[PDB]
Amino acid sequence: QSITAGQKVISKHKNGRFYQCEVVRLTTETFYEVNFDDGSFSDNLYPEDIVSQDCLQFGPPAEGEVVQVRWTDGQVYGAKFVASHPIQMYQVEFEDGSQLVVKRDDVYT
Amino acid sequence: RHRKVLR
Repeated sequence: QSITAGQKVISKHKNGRFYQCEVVRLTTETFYEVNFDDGSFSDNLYPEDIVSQDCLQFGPPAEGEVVQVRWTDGQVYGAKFVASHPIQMYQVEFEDGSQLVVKRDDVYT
Repeated sequence: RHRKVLR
């Protein structure tokens, strides 16, 4: 059913193909969901991208909180705090020795 | 809402 470290699994390598992977490590890692004032959203945001208050030091904003967010072009947009998504991530390793931190079962089993 | 890839 569910995964632990040392386990063989199948997940995508950076070359774009699926390979055997051994999960070397498990980390919980949190993302932020926001409501951009342009009617779009994002839930794959790192806490550091909320520039209006320190969330990496004090925790998520209040829900519905007005917030400033550095988008992936490093430019700062107005949003509105939706939610904080605590996800279990999986660091795997391939035979060439590469390694990627990953989600689902984006590590199939 | 939409997913967001702009810029």
